[PDB]
This record gives sequence, structure tokens and C-alpha cells, in this order.
Amino acid sequence: RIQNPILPGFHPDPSIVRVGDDYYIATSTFEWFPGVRIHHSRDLKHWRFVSSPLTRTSQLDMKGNMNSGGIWAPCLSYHDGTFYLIYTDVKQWHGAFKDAHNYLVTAQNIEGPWSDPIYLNSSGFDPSLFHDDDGRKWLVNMIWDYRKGNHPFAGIILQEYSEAEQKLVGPVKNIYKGTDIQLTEGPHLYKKDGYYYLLVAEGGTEYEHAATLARSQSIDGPYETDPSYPLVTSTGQPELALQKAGHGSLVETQNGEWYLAHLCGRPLKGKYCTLGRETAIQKVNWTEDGWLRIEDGGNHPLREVTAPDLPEHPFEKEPELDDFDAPQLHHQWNTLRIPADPSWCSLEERPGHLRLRGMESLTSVHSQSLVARRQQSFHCEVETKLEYQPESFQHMAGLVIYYDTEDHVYLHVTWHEEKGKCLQIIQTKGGNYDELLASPIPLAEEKAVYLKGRIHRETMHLYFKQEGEAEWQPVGPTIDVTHMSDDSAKQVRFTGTFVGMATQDLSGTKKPADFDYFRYKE
Repeated sequence: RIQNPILPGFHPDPSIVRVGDDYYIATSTFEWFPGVRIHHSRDLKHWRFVSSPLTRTSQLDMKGNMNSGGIWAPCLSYHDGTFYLIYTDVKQWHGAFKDAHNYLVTAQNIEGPWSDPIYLNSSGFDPSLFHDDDGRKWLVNMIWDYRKGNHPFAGIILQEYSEAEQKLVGPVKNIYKGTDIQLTEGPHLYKKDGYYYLLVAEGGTEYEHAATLARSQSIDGPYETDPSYPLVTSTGQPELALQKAGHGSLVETQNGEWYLAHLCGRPLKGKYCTLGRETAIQKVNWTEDGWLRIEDGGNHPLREVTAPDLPEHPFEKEPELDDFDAPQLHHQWNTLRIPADPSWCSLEERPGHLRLRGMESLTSVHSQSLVARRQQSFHCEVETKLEYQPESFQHMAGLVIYYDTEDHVYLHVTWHEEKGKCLQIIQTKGGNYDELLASPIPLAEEKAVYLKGRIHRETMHLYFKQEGEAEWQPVGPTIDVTHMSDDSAKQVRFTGTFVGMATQDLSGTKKPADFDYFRYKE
């Protein structure tokens, strides 16, 4: 009944939790603002967005963060009326070192106001807070060893957290080193039937990803690993619809049913995940000897999973069109690194329109006037109507298909010394700048411009037309979009393809661009 992925599009490292009859899943967001995405469900089959906790720079300051830095795997927990969110702001991750800082924020309501952060530690990423039944709280995270001849994933560390003193206290202990799959991370503690169960991610978040379970009678170990490890993986099985199965978290329903939420990838052309890592869920059963196993007795993720015995609770479908009539941006919209600010992103300066004022280029990791949403299907259509009056080639505004500063496609309106107002397509691939039209197409100075994109798996095509025109016109060649994916760069990438609006004023005059509406249809 449950159809995976449950959270399609960029939704990695799912952290699931049940509070009464409500289920929540928090996912990583990296450089995209606001930080941490939380979805809600009542039957595990239907899901809806409920909130994004990190909305203030006092909570998350990512200006200048390199691509795929920022918010890595998060942990959402609940205890005695309060929600606990543990997160990481990664400042440096390429190279021998890992500069990552872990924080904790709280709330009484999943959407309710979230507190400013309490700093925890920086010894490694993938932090997780465990609430033991004796009232004590513990933080586990992986420890990173940057030294020359050692495996960097040096294991799982444990240290007690004092809510009273709002800081970690006491000795730190390495409680588990993982298996031969290595790259042990994503630690999560669970207490069941007298055992402390330690779920961990292994093999790297790519095609060798996995989830392995271990247990011990004491919280600090030693931990014994499930002889039948790993619990889930897609490793040497190209036939699986869901690849990269790993980094999961466990939840028990009101009926005593157990489910494993985990990330996965759906590659195009063999290995290109344009949609990034998505969230899937599996039903898992406890074995006679105290371990967990996928419902079919196997070790692989299933695309279709048996749903829990709960009343069906579907949600109202999200609108296909955003006419920008509301004073606040729809929740599906995100910005890069920094929060949207009235100075460059306004819905009140010209009601019914999203006014963006041009800032830095699409290659900047600081301040870009870009607003976009996650592509969540391999087959979709995107369209917007733009009013822009460029006066220089340094003025551009339009429709963007964006992965990062190294890979993006941009159908935009600009100015040419000979043609005046015109249309052009910029494509940056592997960090290499290019223009897909030999010469820009002249546009009528006093007409709004319609921009459209249609994506079908590995390829897409762009279209446009001006106000008084009855038919859409194709523009540029068919474009292979697989370069915008987690797998096409020198090193792994952790986000996914986004679609949206952008404008830059490289002259510095903050030229405004008015987008009348934006449509996203799968």
C-alpha cells in the first residue's frame, strides 16, 4: 500500500518520530534555507510538509557555506512535551578535515516557535540525542579522524547531555566501531526488551550505502552487531528501483508495528540521481533472536510496502500554481543560504507579484536573489510570467533549473547592445560557463515574457512566448539534465535539482524583476 519514495525529491537522512497519533520525519537541507524540513503523517502512507525549524540567522548562518555544506543529517526527537532538534552546520567537508558544529533547538509545537541554538560539540557529524528511561539524556555522533594512515570514520562516540546546564558533560566514550562495510555514521539509540540498540549507517551515502543494527546490555557497550548485517542495502543490485538504501531511523506504531525510514536514490542513465536522495520507508519485523529484518525476509528496500493498521488519512493536494497573492512565501519555496529579505525579495511592494531585486551571479555562494523549490518527479512542467526591463548585459532575470554553482540551466531575459531586450539560455556544466543560443532572441520592450520548461527524466526542453502571442515557441536545444545530480561531479554531492526564479544585477543597481506567478505541475 505504501508507495516509495514517500518523500520524493531532495529529502535525505530521514529522522522519524511518533508523538501520539502523529508521525514526523525531518530531513537534511544543506545549503538551502530554511533549514531542516519536517513532514507529517497519520498513516505512514500520506505525507505533508509541516515546518522548517531553522528560519533565523541566529539559528542558522550559512552565508558563504560551500556547496553541500550546511545542514547535514538532523535528528528530531520528542520527550515530555518538548520537541528536540539536533542539527549540524558544516563549514568545510572537502579534504582531510571536517569542520562541523552541532546544535540543539527546542519547541513545544512541531511548527510552534523554535528556540535559538545551544552549542553541543564538533567532533563529528550525524549527532543524535537519546532520552533514556532514567531521565538522563545522551548524545551520540560519529568521530572524524583526519590523520594520514587512519580510516576517517573512527566510530561512534557517546557523551551525556545535561539539560540543566545546557551542555555536554562527563567522559566521552567510543562505543562502536562499525563493520567491514565501514564509513560508519548516522548513529541512533533505541531501547527495547532490555537491550540498547544502536542503528548506524555504513558504506557511504552512495551505491554501497547500508543500515546495520547492533545491540548491547549497556549504553556504552560493547556492542554486538547483527550477524545477518546489514539490515538494509542496495549495493550489488542494479535491478532495485531504490538504490543507496541506508541512513535510516526506526519508529514503532501504536500497534507495535515497526518501520524503517531511510534514504535512497533513483538513478537515470545508470547512475545519475537528478532528484537527489529521497525518503522511503520499510516495514521491519523483530526476529526470534532479537534482530530486525525487512518484511519479506530480505535485505533490500521494497518499492511498495505493507501499510500499518491505521485509519487512512490523506491530505489536500498542494496547488499547481502560486499566484503570489499571499504576503508570505509558500512553504515550498527556499532560498540559497540566507533568509529572504524585503530588500531583495518582496511580496508587498507589488501585491500579487514576487518582486526580486538582482544581486550576485549564479556562481556565488554568498548572496543570490534566487527562489526555488524541489523537483519531486522525473516528469514535470515549470512556468512563470516575468516583467523585467534590463538596461545592460549585467541585468538578467528568468527561469532557473538549479543544482549548484557548478551545474544549472537558466532561461533569462537580458539586454544586448544591438538587440535591446532579449532572451538567452545560460548553462553551466561542471563549472564551465556556456550560452546555448548563438545569438539572443530579441524581445518586445513593452511586453511581459512567459518562460516554460518541461522535464522528462534525462532530458528537458525550454519554451517561451510574449504577451499577445497565442502559441508557445520552443527555444534552445533539448537539454540533458543529468549533469544536475548527486553523481555527476568529481566528488559526491548531497542535494538535488531545484526549479525556480532568479535575477541578478551585476551592475549593483538592485534592478527589480517581477514574477507574476509560478506553476509546477507533475
